[PDB]
Amino acid sequence: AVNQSSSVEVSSESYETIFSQRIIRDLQKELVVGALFEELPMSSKILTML
Amino acid sequence: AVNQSSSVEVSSESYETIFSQRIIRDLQKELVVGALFEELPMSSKILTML
Repeated sequence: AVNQSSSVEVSSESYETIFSQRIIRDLQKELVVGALFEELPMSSKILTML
Repeated sequence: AVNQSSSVEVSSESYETIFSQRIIRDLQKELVVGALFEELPMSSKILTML
């Protein structure tokens, strides 16, 4: 961390730096089939019609 | 020259001409990368994030 290069004063070891807890986000698919098709509510397990 | 032609007799030596004290140049370049992306300020040698 503070190494590479540590010369000539304080060398110390490694973890000697502030870290950031913030996240970021890359790519995504845009959702085009999960919200485009009509919902049919039903109270059973199978629905039948002629 | 300055010694030719003597008008009519009396003439002066070389380096008798007044000039302009200022500095200038015809062109510079084009420059754009230094004012494009944001700056990220950082006190430490390095920074980590998840």
